[PDB]
Amino acid sequence: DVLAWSWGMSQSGSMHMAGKVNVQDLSFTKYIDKSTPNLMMACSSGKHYPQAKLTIRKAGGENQVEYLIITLKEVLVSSVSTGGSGGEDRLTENVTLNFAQVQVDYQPQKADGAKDGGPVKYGWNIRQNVQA
Amino acid sequence: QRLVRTLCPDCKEPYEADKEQRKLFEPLILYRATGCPKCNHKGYRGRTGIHELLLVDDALQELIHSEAGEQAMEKHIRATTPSIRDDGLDKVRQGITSLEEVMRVTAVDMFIKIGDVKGESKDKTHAEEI
Repeated sequence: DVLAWSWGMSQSGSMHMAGKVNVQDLSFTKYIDKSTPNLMMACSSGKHYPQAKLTIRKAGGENQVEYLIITLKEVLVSSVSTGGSGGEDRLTENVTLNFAQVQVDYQPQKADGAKDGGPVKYGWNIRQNVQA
Repeated sequence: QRLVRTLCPDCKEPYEADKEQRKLFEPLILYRATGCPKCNHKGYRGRTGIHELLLVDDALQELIHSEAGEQAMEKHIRATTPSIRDDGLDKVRQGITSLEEVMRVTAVDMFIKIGDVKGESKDKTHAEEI
């Protein structure tokens, strides 16, 4: 269960005169659950997973539209930051993810809520620095 | 619900709408009343209904309970349900009733357009922008 997330990229090229893209690691917040030790093991050992898929979905339930799906391939666990306080009932932790490739699929919707056409795709191989 | 007189199909006049008329709703032709022997001698014969179906869902059940108000409730209603006028204007496009008949019974905004990339703006002028 993802409580929050943050991810970005930056282009060094300028129009005042080429550059290169710098894709950041995908950070996300989560509760301390049964996956916590496995992510710490992956971060410590440095063994990457074949795929990691972040899924965002509209408010309502399971039948609502998954309007943003970020798929990652060859994914390391770059860092794990955990902790807690005396007032919290459920403790949380931040986890960052380094990856070779990335695929973002946004699904547009109409006013009523139905899917407006197909999903708009963005794919990029960061390792080879090309489109995917 | 409102009723609107139906333009007689034998004698109605096609005309391109002006700017103020086009703002209500690429040759957009509407139709005018006129008058004639079946038309006898007005621009209409018969009628049809135009509607606006408010459907009370989970969001509207709160607004009624907590007393948000007509305005706040009207704002959420326009997000989901089409208006009375919009249902009438669709029939004007189809060529059933006139625009005269539908009307009688009836913080800074910021947008950006990057090349030919389409966004999701609901604005009338700045449509499909970011």
